Amino acid sequence: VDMYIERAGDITWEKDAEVTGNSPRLDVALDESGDFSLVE
Amino acid sequence: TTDGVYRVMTRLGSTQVGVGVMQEGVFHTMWHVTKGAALRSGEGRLDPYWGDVKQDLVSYCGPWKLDAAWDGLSEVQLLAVPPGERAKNIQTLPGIFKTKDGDIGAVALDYPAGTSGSPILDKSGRVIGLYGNGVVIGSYVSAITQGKR
Repeated sequence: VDMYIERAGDITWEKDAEVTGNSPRLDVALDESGDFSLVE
Repeated sequence: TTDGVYRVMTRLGSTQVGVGVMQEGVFHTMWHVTKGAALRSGEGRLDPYWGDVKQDLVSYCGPWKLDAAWDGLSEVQLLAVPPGERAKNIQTLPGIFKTKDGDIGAVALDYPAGTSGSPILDKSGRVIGLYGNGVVIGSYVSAITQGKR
């Protein structure tokens, strides 16, 4: 299995970007395996 | 070695398993994308240098270089590089992951798994973290995952 990289663009902000998505506030915990889980 | 955002590909055919950022001669991606495997770039080889499973991050060729952070108030842009699609910018106001160790910005954006490692940018164009480690609320929400420089 060969893993390889290919350039896809510059890192730049775009003034005319599509805008979407909400802004949830979530209580979470991060375990030793790097997994986030919800907390109540 | 050029600065930029890159697809991470694997080989019958090829498949995109993730994305990463080249900055200052160092390649940055998420641990779960490569598991630290060596990467080919043209005729050269990139070897892992630093990584951490709990942060879900890995750097190649040198130490982690990205250090900007979300300001907690402003919209940001996910520079998504989905499989088979041109790099594109998606602007959003992050929500927040509240943890016992402090708050982390989070983006409620759900792109294909091969987009993991795509950079999240502030208005100045600095990378404030990478996309692809998160939680489900049925929508996925990604932490804005940043390392330490």
